[PDB]
Amino acid sequence: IFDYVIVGGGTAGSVLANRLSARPENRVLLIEAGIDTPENNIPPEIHDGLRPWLPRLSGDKFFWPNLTIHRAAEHPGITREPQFYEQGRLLGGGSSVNMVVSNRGLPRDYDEWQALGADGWDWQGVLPYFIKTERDADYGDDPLHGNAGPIPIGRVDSRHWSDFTVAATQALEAAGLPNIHDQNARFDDGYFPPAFTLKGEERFSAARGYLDASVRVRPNLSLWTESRVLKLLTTGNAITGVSVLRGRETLQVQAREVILTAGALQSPAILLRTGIGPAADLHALGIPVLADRPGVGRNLWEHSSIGVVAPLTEQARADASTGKAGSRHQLGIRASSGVDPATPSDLFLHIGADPVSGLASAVFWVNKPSSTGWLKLKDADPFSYPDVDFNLLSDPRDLGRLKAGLRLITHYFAAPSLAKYGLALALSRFAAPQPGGPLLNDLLQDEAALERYLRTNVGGVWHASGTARIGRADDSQAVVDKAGRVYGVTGLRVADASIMPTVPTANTNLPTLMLAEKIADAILT
Ligand SMILES: Cc1cc2nc3c(=O)[nH]c(=O)nc-3n(C[C@H](O)[C@H](O)[C@H](O)COP(=O)(O)OP(=O)(O)OC[C@H]3O[C@@H](n4cnc5c(N)ncnc54)[C@H](O)[C@@H]3O)c2cc1C
Repeated sequence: IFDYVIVGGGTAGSVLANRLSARPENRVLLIEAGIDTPENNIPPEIHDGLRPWLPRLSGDKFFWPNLTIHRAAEHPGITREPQFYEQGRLLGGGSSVNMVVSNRGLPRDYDEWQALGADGWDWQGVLPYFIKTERDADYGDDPLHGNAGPIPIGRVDSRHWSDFTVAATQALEAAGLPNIHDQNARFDDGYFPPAFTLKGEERFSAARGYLDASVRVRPNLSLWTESRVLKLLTTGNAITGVSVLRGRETLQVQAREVILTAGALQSPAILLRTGIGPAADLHALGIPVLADRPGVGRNLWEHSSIGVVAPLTEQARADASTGKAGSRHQLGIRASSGVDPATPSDLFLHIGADPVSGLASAVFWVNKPSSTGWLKLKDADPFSYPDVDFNLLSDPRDLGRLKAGLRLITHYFAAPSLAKYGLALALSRFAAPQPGGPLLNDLLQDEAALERYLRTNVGGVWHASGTARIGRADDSQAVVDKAGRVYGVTGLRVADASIMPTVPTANTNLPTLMLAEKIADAILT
């Protein structure tokens, strides 16, 4: 019998499989529905870390195919369609397909988690784990940093910036923003070279970091790839194993404990199908209720995104071409919208220039939002995706933050060092920026039209989280405890980005690494 079966070999599942199997007495099985990414055969599209958007132009090869979601909250006089939502389907999960940025968020984010009932998940309690996971090439020996972890983090040298990037920075300086240098150990508004994870020009996923050749040869670790868990197996209120599809064949496998690291949209769907969720919803689908847990699939967080682009004039294109650090991430900006004094640093913006598409861009998202959505089952079938409604801009403060970020962009590009380029900025969808949205100067004059545009075209940033949240032991809406144990049943944990009580002011991969490090420690202790 396996001591632990870990469902989903993504960012969190890779950490857990590594940490739990470091103890030889623990017989660990890691099960991953997608392909392996062993060192001698990382797909080229995955391996190219300088072009980390490439997986998304390779169709659906590396994702859960035809996984669609509803995005913006339903709203009169706006029609919404299902949208494809990339989620990694291969060893490494999101770390194998993502944009390679590695950032922590802010102390306030984690202190809030503890305030919301996740004891020991305050900044003091998560920082050790952010240290453990990393080797920071720039600041590794400094306080608040690690120099020995499996995941490298570094930044481009400021002095390698293109002349266009420098112009952007002079605009931000005219706004009183500093260069903060290290977004992972300095927490006020400003701009910085983004911290990212690469091994030279190669992507370095959690599978390369935690499931390396030596870990893989541990006799107590088993790795099943191209193997899909369909159901959790139960004995009374105890989870006691899994059913696994391998090609055409189904296998039943016993487990002393199952740990779900199947991703924020899929871990809660598995809970629902097991009978762990809102009792009336489960009754409705004829699923016997093991535990009436109304929070399962609720509390769905994301970061709400939009873009602004402009054709590069000659001077912008020339200036954009002088960077000495290639197509690495150059510039990030942490800013405050002013919409709610409770949420400083609630916007993340990037300003940059791409000779290839011919576009300058200012893309941004609400990094500390107010809106949450939910997911529920469509039916009881193991092959169904859940019905997902991110419900973006349900809370009007998030609309307000989008408008503010657009006004900020206006302000920055009116500064002389950006104004000299004579760019004509226009709105765009965030995910694949392109022509077709209205001029920024024009839309801002039309508040009705501006709101309609945003409700129509608001995007996410693939930061789905919170659908199986940590919460207090008496909290009817909480799903797991401080060590990931699912309330109402035994033998079952969740240990992925599902468990976040709120999304941090951060891209979610590094917070995911951290929380999986922390949960592994709790298990082991
Ligand atoms: C396109 C994209 C770009 C992003 N950009 C960044 C970025 O630049 N920086 C950043 O910090 N974050 C960003 N993120 C987010 C980040 O990568 C994820 O938040 C993180 O990977 C979540 O980790 P996880 O372990 O919760 O889920 P995942 O890494 O998604 O892992 C879940 C794993 O479970 C497997 N699985 C699911 N169901 C089953 C089943 N039934 N049986 C077996 N296996 C199963 C999946 O195939 C997958 O490998 C990005 C995400 C995407 C998709």
